[PDB]
Amino acid sequence: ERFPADFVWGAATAAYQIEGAVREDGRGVSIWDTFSHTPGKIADGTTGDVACDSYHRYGEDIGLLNALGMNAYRFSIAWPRIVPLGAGPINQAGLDHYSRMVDALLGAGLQPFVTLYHWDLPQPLEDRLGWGSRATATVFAEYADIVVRQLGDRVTHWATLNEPWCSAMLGYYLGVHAPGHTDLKRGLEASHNLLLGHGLAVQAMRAAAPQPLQIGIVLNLTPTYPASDSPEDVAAARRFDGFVNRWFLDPLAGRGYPQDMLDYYGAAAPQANPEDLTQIAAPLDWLGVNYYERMRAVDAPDASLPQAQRLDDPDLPHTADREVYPEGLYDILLRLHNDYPFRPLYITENGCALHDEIAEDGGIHDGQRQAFFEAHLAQLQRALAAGVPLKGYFAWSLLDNFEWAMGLSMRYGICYTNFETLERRIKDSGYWLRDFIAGQ
Ligand code: NA
Repeated sequence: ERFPADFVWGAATAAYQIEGAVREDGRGVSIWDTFSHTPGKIADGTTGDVACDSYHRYGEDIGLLNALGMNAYRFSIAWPRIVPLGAGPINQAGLDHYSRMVDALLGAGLQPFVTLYHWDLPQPLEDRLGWGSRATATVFAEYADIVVRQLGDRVTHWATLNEPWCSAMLGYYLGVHAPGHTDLKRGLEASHNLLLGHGLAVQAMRAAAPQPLQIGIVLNLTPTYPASDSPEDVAAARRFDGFVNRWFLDPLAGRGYPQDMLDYYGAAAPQANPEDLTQIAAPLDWLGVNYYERMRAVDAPDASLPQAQRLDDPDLPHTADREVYPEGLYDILLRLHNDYPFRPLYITENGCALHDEIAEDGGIHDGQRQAFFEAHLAQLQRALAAGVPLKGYFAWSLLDNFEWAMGLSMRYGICYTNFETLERRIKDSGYWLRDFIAGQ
């Protein structure tokens, strides 16, 4: 029934998804400014130019967090605000903004869980191959150093990257996220350079820190299950599990890249010397899990790599964009706790998108999202029972926002955002979370 009295309860956002104010106060151009302004890349014609206006309105966001009774806020710092040219001088006005925001959070009793990199690569870097260039790793670590120097007196818990799989594979292989490239080799190169940047940044942060820090990385993980026990389907499940999960988990754990996936990728695989792998494995203080869905895999020998497709299950519920499978959160956590070295663990995202509307009464009756939280929280109790060292949970998202290639059309908030007026209102699932956390 009850979580630890010191458990972290929060909600999560990312800078480009919420801030707006894309040209204000020296901010540079990010890959997502370029990509969202390219016709056809975003489903609904929208951009992050305004989004939730949280650059100006983070006080309102704090108001929501307070009303929900949370004790933490997971948000990202926009590299474009800090180092507008990507490699170059700092923009002190960017640092001061986040300093005030940090102070406002602490004043409110909300612990800042800061993500350094949530996908907003400065475009000048991308002009020099972006994550396809080792140099971008080096300058990422420089950025991480500067931010920690200024804010590490107040912020203890930091994450280097969010969802490197997405940045590499959706940004550089599948083309659906910024910058929009479509080549496997560049995706895999990008994955390496992200991981290297991570590891360089960890070391840089520890040296720059004015106090000891709790440094992590945030990974999306997708528990994968073969649709049958055939050798074809099991192999398909392994390939998909390697493509999403083990590709990142293994090097981080100091186990190198998984050899099965190296063989599979062939000459598309990256150049990975021992020195880089050592740096990638820089010791972490925690690992963040972003959990949404499972993959029930059938072999798909004509599909692109990894040649594994989802077998739909019409007896499971679906949201606006995903299949719901709460058990997968228990499975993936039990696997981390027993099979990998990372500890403690945080759930740094979990949530769902629905076709939310304000009803005649003025509330948002998003029962399926309440049920989603209740079912996943129950699985976290099961994981805790099994000994998994879980220390906190962040709902994705605090508020509806710019959901990447889906635009503002795909609503993940526990709070509803009216994108015309910028008014926010707590959804019924948000009130549920409030009352559940208060009970805890
Ligand atoms: Na549905």
